[PDB]
Formats: sequence, structure tokens, C-alpha cells
Amino acid sequence: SFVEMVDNLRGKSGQGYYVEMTVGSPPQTLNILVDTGSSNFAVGAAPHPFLHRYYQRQLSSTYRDLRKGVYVPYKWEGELGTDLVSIPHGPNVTVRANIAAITESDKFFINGSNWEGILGLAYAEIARPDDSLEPFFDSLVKQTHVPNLFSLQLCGAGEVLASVGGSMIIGGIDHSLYTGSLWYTPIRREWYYEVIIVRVEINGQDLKMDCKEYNYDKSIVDSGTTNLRLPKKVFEAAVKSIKAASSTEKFPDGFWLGEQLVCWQAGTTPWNIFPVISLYLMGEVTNQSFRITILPQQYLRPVDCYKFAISQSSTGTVMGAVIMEGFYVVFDRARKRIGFAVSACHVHDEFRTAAVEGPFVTLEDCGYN
Ligand SMILES: NC1=NC(c2ccccc2)(c2ccccc2)C2=NCCCN12
Repeated sequence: SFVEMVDNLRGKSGQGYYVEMTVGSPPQTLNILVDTGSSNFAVGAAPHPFLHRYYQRQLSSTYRDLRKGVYVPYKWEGELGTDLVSIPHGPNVTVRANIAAITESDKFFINGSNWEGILGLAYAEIARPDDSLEPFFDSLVKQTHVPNLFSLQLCGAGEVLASVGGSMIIGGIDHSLYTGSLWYTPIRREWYYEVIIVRVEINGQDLKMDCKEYNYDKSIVDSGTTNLRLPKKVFEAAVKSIKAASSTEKFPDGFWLGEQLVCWQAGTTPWNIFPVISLYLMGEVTNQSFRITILPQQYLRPVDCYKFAISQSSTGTVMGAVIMEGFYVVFDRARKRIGFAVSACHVHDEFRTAAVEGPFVTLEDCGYN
């Protein structure tokens, strides 16, 4: 029953969402980042200044060495093996999964984030060292009767970094988690969770760009990324429009670059001054699309004071947490699609709300690749 998976996610704002997992026998408890933007189950397996716990292979009677290392610059490196893996607040099963035991790493773990490893939920194509190393979710599906699907409701927050909650529903869709209709955009290719954006508007205003720019060189849905990340040309056009809409109030360019924080005090934030942002995603039907509309409450993340959670990308559009936090997101791997619905937990004022709305007719040459 999915009820037992509700609120199975925790995290610190900006530091990602983690689910509790156990590895080995006896079960070693670890907090593990839910990451739809990578494909390795990788866990701290040696002391680290940011690690208070780590996977200890020698303590596990069920550990099996694959005698094969992994070096992953991008860094973390480790030793491959398999072990029994469970998710206490997830499906009631245990799986023998590939585990990359991280023995050394640079700027990989985050200080104070409270997770000790990463659960790469994307596809084998991008797994390290190569695509032969079966990803956790593939193993889970193959070894159990768990349906080939999962969904994420990331809720966010709403002196110490704010705590965020959410739910990872594995093997299905929990209707209590969203309102209205689920709209689906095709997964263009099975590596990252790649999608196509066909239009974007700021406060109703079309950016009027060739839609190839929205997906240059790709667009992906990535829970392991905090920000909405946009290709250069789109970022600039987006910031311009956002600057204009919130003109009545000047902010340092350091804020727009997402380096500096801006502050008011105790519910004086002029949300209404900032525009909503609509991303139109390719629909399941050729020239049919749908939009997800996010509020400033999503793209200004709390740090009184917030940081601009829209930033520039050189590797394509990244729809990260702040985009997902508005919605219930369905990673329908079995049907190669990703659904979006308004989340039961999304943050909104008494004038606007995050929305998922369709259809809108558009007219398929938007992918780059
Ligand atoms: N999706 C995602 N996951 C990681 C990551 C997230 C958090 C901590 C450490 C690494 C990641 C994880 C494994 C391998 C490479 C990057 C990442 N790095 C920047 C782009 C977004 N991205």
C-alpha cells in the first residue's frame, strides 16, 4: 500500500531529497538521495568528513565483490559489488542490486545534507562504468513484481537550512498526492529522463524562440538538481522577462545570477511582483502539448530571504526540484512517458497557483540530439 510510502522523503532545502534505505545483512541504515538524473546506486563506503555513517561491506554477510572498480569524473570512485537492498518505507521487498561503494570522492557529498549515498533512477545507458551495470530500478523491476514506474511528490519547505519533505511512490501512482489531471510528455529517449519542451511563456508572454532552443541539446527531468536550469539563450530571455515583470523593485544582478540572496521580513514578500513561468511539454499526440505553470514561490527558494533558483546551463534544460516541487511527477517507464499533475502539497497564495493544463495545439521538430 502506497500510504506507507507517503512522506518517505526528507532533506534540507537545496541539498536534495533522500529516502531511507538499508544495505547488507544485517541491514545497514543509510539515507540515500533520490536522483532521476543519474543511474548508479552509489554509497559512501569509507569515512568522510561529511559522512557520519557509511556502508561497511565487511559487516555484511551477503556482500559479493564484483572485482571491478569505477572512476567517475564529472568526482567519486569506488568498488563494484552487489548486496541485498531494501527501502523500509517503500515496497516490502528486498533486492540484490549493484552497489558502488564509494571509497574516495571530491565535492560529491554535501556537508549537513544528511544523506550518505545516491540512488540513480535513470537508465542503464548512462550508468558507470558502462551500460552493463544494471541500475537499481531495473534490478528491482526484474527481481520483484513491482510495476515499472515510480512517482515523486517533492514538497519543499513552505537559522538552520529549511527541512523539506516529500514522497517517492515506487511501483505506482498515489491519487491522494495530486489534484486534477495527469498530463504526459513522452520520454524521448531512455538514458536521462529526456523530454521535449515546445513552448515557454513568462506571465502569458511567449518567448517566441525556435523550440529547438528549449531542448538544446536536451531537456531532462532531474530530482538531483535543485534549480530550473535553462540553455544560455533561453536563460537570458527568461531573466529579461522576469526582470521586467518585477521592475517595481530593483535587485542586485548577483541575485539574478543566483549567487546572492534577497530579503524581506515575515510574510512581506511581494510574490505578486514576480511572474509565473509556463513550460509547454510535447504531448503524447504529435501537435498536442500541455503546460506546467510555476509560481515565484517555487523559483525563489528560501535560504525572509530567498535565492533565485533559475540558473544557466550549457548541457540543456534541467527541470530540477523547484520545477518538480509544484507537481506530482510520474516516471512512467513502462510506457516511456512522464506525467505531471498539480501536487497536493504545492505552495501557492490566494491569487495564483501552480497549474498543469492542456491540451494546447502547437505543430515535432523540437528535439535536438
Ligand atoms: N542529477 C544529479 N545527480 C548528481 C549529484 C547530486 C547530488 C550530489 C552529488 C551528485 C550526480 C550523481 C552521480 C553522478 C554524477 C552527478 C549531479 N550533479 C550535478 C548535475 C545534477 N546531478
